[PDB]
Amino acid sequence: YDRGVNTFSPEGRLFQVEYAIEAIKLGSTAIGIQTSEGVCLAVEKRITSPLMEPSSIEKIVEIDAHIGCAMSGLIADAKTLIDKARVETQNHWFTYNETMTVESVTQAVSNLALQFGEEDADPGAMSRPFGVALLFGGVDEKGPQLFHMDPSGTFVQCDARAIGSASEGAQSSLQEVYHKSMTLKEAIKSSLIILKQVMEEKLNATNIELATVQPGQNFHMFTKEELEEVIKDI
Amino acid sequence: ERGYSFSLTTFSPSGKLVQIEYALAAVAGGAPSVGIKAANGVVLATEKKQKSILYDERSVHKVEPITKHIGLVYSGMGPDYRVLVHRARKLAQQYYLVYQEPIPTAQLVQRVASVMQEYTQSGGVRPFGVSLLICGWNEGRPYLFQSDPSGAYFAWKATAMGKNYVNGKTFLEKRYNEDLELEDAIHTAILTLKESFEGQMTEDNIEVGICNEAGFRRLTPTEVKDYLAAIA
Amino acid sequence: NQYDNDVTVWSPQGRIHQIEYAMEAVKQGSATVGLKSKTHAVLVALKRAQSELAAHQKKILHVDNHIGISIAGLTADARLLCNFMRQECLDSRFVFDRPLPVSRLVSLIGSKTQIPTQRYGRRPYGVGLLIAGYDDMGPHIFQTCPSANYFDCRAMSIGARSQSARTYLERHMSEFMECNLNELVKHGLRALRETLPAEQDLTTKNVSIGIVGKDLEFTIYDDDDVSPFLEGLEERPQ
Amino acid sequence: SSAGFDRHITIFSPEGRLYQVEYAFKAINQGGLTSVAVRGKDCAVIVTQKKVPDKLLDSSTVTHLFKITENIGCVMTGMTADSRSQVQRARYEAANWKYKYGYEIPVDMLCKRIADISQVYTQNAEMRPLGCCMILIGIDEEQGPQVYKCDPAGYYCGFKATAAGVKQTESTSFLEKKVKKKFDWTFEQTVETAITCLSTVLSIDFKPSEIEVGVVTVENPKFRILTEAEIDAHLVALAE
Amino acid sequence: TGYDLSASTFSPDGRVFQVEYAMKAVENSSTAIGIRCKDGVVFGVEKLVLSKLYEEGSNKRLFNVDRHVGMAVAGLLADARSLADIAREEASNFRSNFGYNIPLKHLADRVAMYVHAYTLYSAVRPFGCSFMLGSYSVNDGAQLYMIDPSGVSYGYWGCAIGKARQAAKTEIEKLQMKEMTCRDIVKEVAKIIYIVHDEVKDKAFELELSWVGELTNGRHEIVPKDIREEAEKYAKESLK
Amino acid sequence: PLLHPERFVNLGIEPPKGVLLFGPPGTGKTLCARAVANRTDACFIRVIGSELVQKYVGEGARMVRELFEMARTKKACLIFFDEIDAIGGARFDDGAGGDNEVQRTMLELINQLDGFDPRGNIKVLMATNRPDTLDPALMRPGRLDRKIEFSLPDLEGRTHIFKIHARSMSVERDIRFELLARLCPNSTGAEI
Amino acid sequence: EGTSADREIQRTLMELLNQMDGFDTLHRVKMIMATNRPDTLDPALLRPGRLDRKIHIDLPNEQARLDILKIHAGPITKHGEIDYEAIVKLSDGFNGADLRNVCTEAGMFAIRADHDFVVQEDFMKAVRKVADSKKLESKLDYKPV
Amino acid sequence: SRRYDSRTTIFSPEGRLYQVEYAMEAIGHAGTCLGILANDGVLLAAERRNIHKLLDEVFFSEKIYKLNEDMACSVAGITSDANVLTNELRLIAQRYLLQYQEPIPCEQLVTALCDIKQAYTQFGGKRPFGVSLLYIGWDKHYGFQLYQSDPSGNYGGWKATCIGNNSAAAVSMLKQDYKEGEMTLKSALALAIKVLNKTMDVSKLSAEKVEIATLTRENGKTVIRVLKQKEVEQLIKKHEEEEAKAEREK
Amino acid sequence: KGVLMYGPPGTGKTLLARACAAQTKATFLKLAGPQLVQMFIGDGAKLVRDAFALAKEKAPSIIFIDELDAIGTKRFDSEKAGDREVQRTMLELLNQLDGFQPNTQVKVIAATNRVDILDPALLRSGRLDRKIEFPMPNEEARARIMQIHSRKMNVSPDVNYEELARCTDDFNGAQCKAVCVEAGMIALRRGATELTHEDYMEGILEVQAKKKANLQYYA
Ligand SMILES: Nc1ncnc2c1ncn2[C@@H]1O[C@H](COP(=O)(O)OP(=O)(O)OP(=O)(O)O)[C@@H](O)[C@H]1O
Ligand SMILES: [Mg+2]
Ligand SMILES: [Mg+2]
Repeated sequence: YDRGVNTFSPEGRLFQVEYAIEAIKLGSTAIGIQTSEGVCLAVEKRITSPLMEPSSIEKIVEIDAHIGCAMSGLIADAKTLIDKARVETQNHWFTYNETMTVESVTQAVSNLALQFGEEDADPGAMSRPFGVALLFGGVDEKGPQLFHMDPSGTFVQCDARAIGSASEGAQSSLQEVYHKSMTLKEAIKSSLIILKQVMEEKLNATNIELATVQPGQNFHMFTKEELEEVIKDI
Repeated sequence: ERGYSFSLTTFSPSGKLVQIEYALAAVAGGAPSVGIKAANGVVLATEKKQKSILYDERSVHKVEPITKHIGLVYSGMGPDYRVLVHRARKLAQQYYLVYQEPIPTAQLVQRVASVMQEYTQSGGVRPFGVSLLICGWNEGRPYLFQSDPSGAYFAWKATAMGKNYVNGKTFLEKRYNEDLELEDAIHTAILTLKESFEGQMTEDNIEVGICNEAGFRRLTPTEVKDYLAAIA
Repeated sequence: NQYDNDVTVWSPQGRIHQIEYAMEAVKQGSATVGLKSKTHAVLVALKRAQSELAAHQKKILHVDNHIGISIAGLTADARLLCNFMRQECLDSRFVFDRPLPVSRLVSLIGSKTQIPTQRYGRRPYGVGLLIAGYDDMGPHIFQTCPSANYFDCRAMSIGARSQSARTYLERHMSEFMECNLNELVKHGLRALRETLPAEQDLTTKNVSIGIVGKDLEFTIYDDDDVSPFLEGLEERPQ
Repeated sequence: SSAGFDRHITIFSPEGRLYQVEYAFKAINQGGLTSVAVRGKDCAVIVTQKKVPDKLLDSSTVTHLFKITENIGCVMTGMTADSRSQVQRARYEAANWKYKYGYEIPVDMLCKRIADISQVYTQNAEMRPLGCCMILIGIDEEQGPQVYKCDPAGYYCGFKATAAGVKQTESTSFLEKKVKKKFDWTFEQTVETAITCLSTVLSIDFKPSEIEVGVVTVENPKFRILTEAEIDAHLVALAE
Repeated sequence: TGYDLSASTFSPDGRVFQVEYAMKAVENSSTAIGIRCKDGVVFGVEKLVLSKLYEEGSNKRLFNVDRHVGMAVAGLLADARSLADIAREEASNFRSNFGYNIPLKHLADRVAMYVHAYTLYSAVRPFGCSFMLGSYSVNDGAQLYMIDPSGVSYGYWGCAIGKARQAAKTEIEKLQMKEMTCRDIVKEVAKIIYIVHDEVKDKAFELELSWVGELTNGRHEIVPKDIREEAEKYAKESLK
Repeated sequence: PLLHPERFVNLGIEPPKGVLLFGPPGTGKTLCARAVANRTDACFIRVIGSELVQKYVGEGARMVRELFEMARTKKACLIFFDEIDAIGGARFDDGAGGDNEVQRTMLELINQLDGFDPRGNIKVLMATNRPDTLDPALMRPGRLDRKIEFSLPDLEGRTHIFKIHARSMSVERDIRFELLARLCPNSTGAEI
Repeated sequence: EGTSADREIQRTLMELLNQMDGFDTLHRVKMIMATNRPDTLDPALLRPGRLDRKIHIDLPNEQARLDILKIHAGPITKHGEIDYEAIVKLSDGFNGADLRNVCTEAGMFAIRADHDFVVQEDFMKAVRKVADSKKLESKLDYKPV
Repeated sequence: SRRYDSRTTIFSPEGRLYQVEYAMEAIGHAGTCLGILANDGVLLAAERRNIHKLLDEVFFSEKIYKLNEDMACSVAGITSDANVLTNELRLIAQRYLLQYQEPIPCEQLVTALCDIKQAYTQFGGKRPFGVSLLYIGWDKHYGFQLYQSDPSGNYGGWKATCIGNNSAAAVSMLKQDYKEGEMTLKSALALAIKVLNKTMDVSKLSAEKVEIATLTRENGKTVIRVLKQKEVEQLIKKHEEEEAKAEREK
Repeated sequence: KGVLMYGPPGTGKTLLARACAAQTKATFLKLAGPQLVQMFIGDGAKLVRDAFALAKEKAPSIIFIDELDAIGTKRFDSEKAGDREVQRTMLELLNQLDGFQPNTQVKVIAATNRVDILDPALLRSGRLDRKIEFPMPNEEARARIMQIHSRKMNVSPDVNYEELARCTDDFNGAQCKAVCVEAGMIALRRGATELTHEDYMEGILEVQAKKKANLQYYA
């Protein structure tokens, strides 16, 4: 009743990877939208007790001056991927003296997702693939770009994505409210409406966090001062 | 290549090591042996039996000299004996290189026991299947010791091992004392080996070793025949 | 069934099962076709996307100016093998200063992928590479498999629901010996359209094309400049 | 009688036994051939049978006798590949001894080194203990002829008359009956007894093309293989 | 059960089961024969065409080991290619070390030892290819050897491997190959392969022939096209 | 086919006979069988696998024989076999003969379904829990034409089960079950 | 602890074991018994005094295989030279009951192709047609103890 | 290869890990040892097990081992692992002295050995050490000290403790009768004699069946003495006569 | 003297028995192994010898034993408890064939799908004489099987059986039959009047019965 970490299924599947894929249905939901004006990212927090400090937990963390990342699923093991992306971008800047594209970062970090092994290697990662789902937003030479990564190591460019426990319902609602001539304000309003619609607890200015990035300025994170303005006029 | 790197000897729910018990059970089925010391030297007696007349009885030996004043006999598995003999020889050599003196008996016993114990905790291996008797004569007082597949050891006055060892110990209980000589020790050793011996005991079925303050040596078949006669 | 959990175990019929399951895995990808004429080699691929708001997955990769590949399977191992190919070709260009012939490269890939199918606790690579190249002897088409067993073929198609395309290619084999690129590509597209249901065919967003020629570098066409090639196709008969 | 993985690897069974080694002893009998070795007053003889079931096979390369050294000869039984590997190891070890110590290697030391090498396989739980046997013959100064035997369990010994193979028991019984008479041994007598032992155990009355004979003696210690003609000479001299 | 999962477990009756499974994997290969003449050897392989898409000359099963040595394989192609590569590297190493072309009696032995090394441990699996080595030298004549996955190599006057090995060797034995020069042997090899593998089993196939001997001054190569054309033209006459 | 045995005859198709239902515990196999038994109009002969174990030698085969005889007495009607995995796994005899008589019972059951004029107008229906231990000779089509699989409900199944099981109680007017469905990813109907 | 309906046999055996070497003695009655594998016979029945001699009947030496081939081959209308020694050399470990089969298969090969005589080639086909079918029979030899 | 493994490192569903538990069940049998201190000097008492009629009685010590100039320790359980552990900590003490030129405090040595002992219960896949043992010593930091180890890895200071098979009864009797800061090295011996009398089934307390070691302080010596068999007998008979007198009082 | 036929399940063994019984004139007895296992001691051997005695009287009769592996299980040695009644009926069967007095008038056929089980003394050359073995159908046979069992159904002229046979390898005969009834019902669901190529293509996926997972992220 014991099988190895790498073992193919009768139908063409890998066992560990399929389990990791289905194990991200336990995390918080997160929504990302891309528009020619800029990129918008939003996520919930899921506070458990009144004794929480809502400022301690965070999901959106910036990779660089123009690249931000949102994580879902488990959180303990995403730190290594984040640190790898940071170091790799800094190394490319040091060697070539420029800023590297979003797609290059995504494909450079996805190479590491499937190196788990049990024999003929150094300790590395013993078994588990990583169990996180990541959304990358940035503004490179060809405009604003959004990418979505997958625990199997597959990355693809999307236009509107929602990942987490409430993925399918949010995606179904999101398919019918999007067009290619949006502004940033209406994108933010739609994301807020969806999160209010699916979230369990009542929405306020401390249950969620949001970030936007534009070609003009760098990665900017909203605070509890301008966050209630976009809420009161919902 | 590579090994396995996980212990094959583990603890049972009742707090016992099974493999050591099975090794002792295998030891209990070996050829019998006896060992005595009395105030002047030590005597080691063992019984050997070829299956048929085709085997050459002078080609191999049971009693083996580690150095000029240490002797060793075994009971249990055959092939495992040579590995231990060779390791003991090596250890005596390193000791003599470092200290420029013949090794004391107790140190050699401790080192051999340490090796035998270490061999039951490492990975992908099984313990040895023999029990040893070691004899020596240093600084006047003779010494006798017995090892164990688990690595423990004891010091004895008289000891019987192999088949029917309980009967040998009981017999030695009512006979042995603390004041005899090597010749009487030989007589009682042959007498107690005759308890489970064959029908007719010849001068070649038995190996006898003697240690006094003159050195270890193996008795030639002639005087073994002389001792077998005029007794029993 | 205990004869199914390792690549070291031999079945009573002398058939290892992990290799068979990898061959099963490679059939889940999208279909792809490849063929060669007198002086050109052409391969065509059909893309796929999950939702209507996601870009289609990329299937054709650029290995070198005279060698191109098409993948089918899972993307991680495909990228690893593609990187190895890049490295080997560059090393050959550096040392002997000449392009590496296709046959030697395929032999190197075959020797590399065979190693994991014999050790303990190692899995094979799940990919379906089709290799198209041009060399001193002319065009070349090659096909590999997870079992480390390459084939030399003059026309092939693999992926999910590839059988009908193979039938069409087989019954139209001779006509490939004379025609030029203009209708060679049309033949490839006709073969590829056969492996779809009767609702949707080709809309310029799901089809990619790659050409290598005697005097033409390896070139990729996708979604904008495919319209010149896509026009001129008769409707699917009903 | 068994509990756990004692039937699959080399660890002690509850009674104190281990089966992964005594399975090799019956793996020996898979070849279906028998070999005999006899030692005389000043010579040693090795005899065996050979079977060529097909005409297409080249009969010149089916020998089981091997020249380990210009003075030491051997015969093998059991699986062929394992025997070839053991031959290779023995050749290398003898050459190394000659290189290191500057004089020829005794036969007993060689047998002991081989047995010590073989004993490891029945100690660790990741190898298989090589089901093939071993018989060596040689000449030693101040000792005369010597005949030694080695087995897969690591038990080597020195004999006066040996048989290895399918018919081991009754051949040893016949040899014991012959040797209890304590008669003088010369070259012709030793060869005749060795041949007749196999002849009466198998009851064949064979031809000079179905056996192989090797001999060593104190007149030219080189190990030599008898040619078919002189083999036929002994065969006809045996039948009065 | 469970005695047939590793390559390091003797069955209770005393034999290894994984190697037997490799054998059964070999017995489904197509066919390959090879016979030696007065002054060389001739190989012959029948190759099945699975579908019309493949090109002629694909996946040759007649490999060229060294400048005067040739190989013919049967089994799983990947393992066969690996064995060919290791033999080629070993031969080059020998030529570099000593200084002349390696004889067959040494190359065949080394490859056999390397193959046998993969049947003891539980961390690797046995190979699955059976192959033939052939050569000709002016100072040693013609040489032919056959090696099986269990690790056994013998010398032959003529041999066959594949599905209908015994059926092929039946008509092989009828020939008096000991006499004629291998210029007329090509016709009889073509005849002997066209008299097997009924057209009911498969529709079409093709013939691959090799050549080595004094006729080529030691080089090993494929036969000229016209000669093969004449050979198959002659062999078609078995329809009578 | 029993309700309208005229379309198939005109079209020349002979319908399948057997069917198997497998999946993890607490999924809906036995309940689906109960629904079928309620709807039908022919026989419905229920058999539990563990009833075929007997004290003496050569007994279970007999009961199988009389079972199919009584089945043939009627015109056309159904057999239900529950918990098959207790009646036969595979033939593996080794060492001392063990689990041998049950294998004879399994062989008689196999024989009654195929070979020398099969049962004719009798349809069987078996459902199991762990189908990895079933014997290959039994799973051959012609005895088990269909292999319906019951998997854990995805998302709509959970809301639908909640609606079915909570539509007969006094509850507040504004509770939303979709959130409850989202809160239990992999679960069966029994837990709901 | 065998089942009831399996102690009745063990009474029948006690009758048998008591009729021979019981309290009262046989005269001029002799007993012959045959068995396929004497591993399993009750140790009281193999005692010297009930079964006194044990006669091993064994697979044939090549000379016996020639003898048996000459027995069973005779009546066939065979034609031309025949060399039995090749057959005897190929058939190894055959039972007596297989050589009869070789002789039947040889004629079966000639009923096809409308002949009414047999030639040596037929024997050489049939030998191998039989010899490879023995692969699926177990190879154990059992011996009393 | 993963079929023959035993997995001697993983957890269990109930939270605990089995191998250390089984080792603690193994330490239950095989011997009895106890230690007590209240003033100048600390005493260890051990129950000899090998009491056959044929023993040569060498090495001047059965179960008491010397680890430094002012460190002694007993042991219970498998004896071979005891030899390993004692040899292992000896050079730990010596290397500390080599580096600092100062006698090593007891606490640091105990912690170092416990770290080595615990290393085997988290990674490596090897059978753990089935040995538990005591420590007695003196140093300028805290005077006299007694400590106890554990195959699991943890430890702790103590004032009076027992480890052998009947440790429960010994502990109960110890906590019933003890006084803090008054017991000189005259009453502690009597207390140990009475406790051993209660625990062991054999009465009359044969002097050859027990072993006593005491540690006392001198100006600069810190002498360790193993009192001979010529002084145990009168101690035992004094205990017997005073017990008989006390019982006769009632 | 007699014929055995063996091989993987689902190949045409019992179909041949039915065919032979349908063509010949002789008396045909049909039997199955498990039917001989009887509760009272000695009751089974009586049935065996009574069946041979009946066939002997009907001069040219032939007798067919199915499921032979229910009787032929290898004998063994045991000291606590074991199986014996079935062994003892087997020793009667092994004696109506061959045995002390030769019977030359009745023909015996027997069938099984596993042979590694059977007692060697039953496989002997004198009893079961020709041991035919049945292989799984190669590519060209599957076309013929499918083309037989669809003989009576109404099917359009655009079906390409040498495509269908080519993407269904590692099927046996029974599954190649079942494809045809699946392809019938698939067409019946849509009310269509005759079968068409896609109905066969879907029937393939019905009879494959592979478990489901999306695996859409591949390629
Ligand atoms: N799809 C469903 N719709 C309604 N109720 C369901 C459904 N699935 C399960 N249930 C409920 O859950 C329970 C399922 O028990 P059921 O007897 O159907 O299981 P089973 O498949 O026979 O299980 P097992 O094999 O473990 O015995 C019942 O209480 C049933 O009402
Ligand atoms: Mg149920
Ligand atoms: Mg049938």
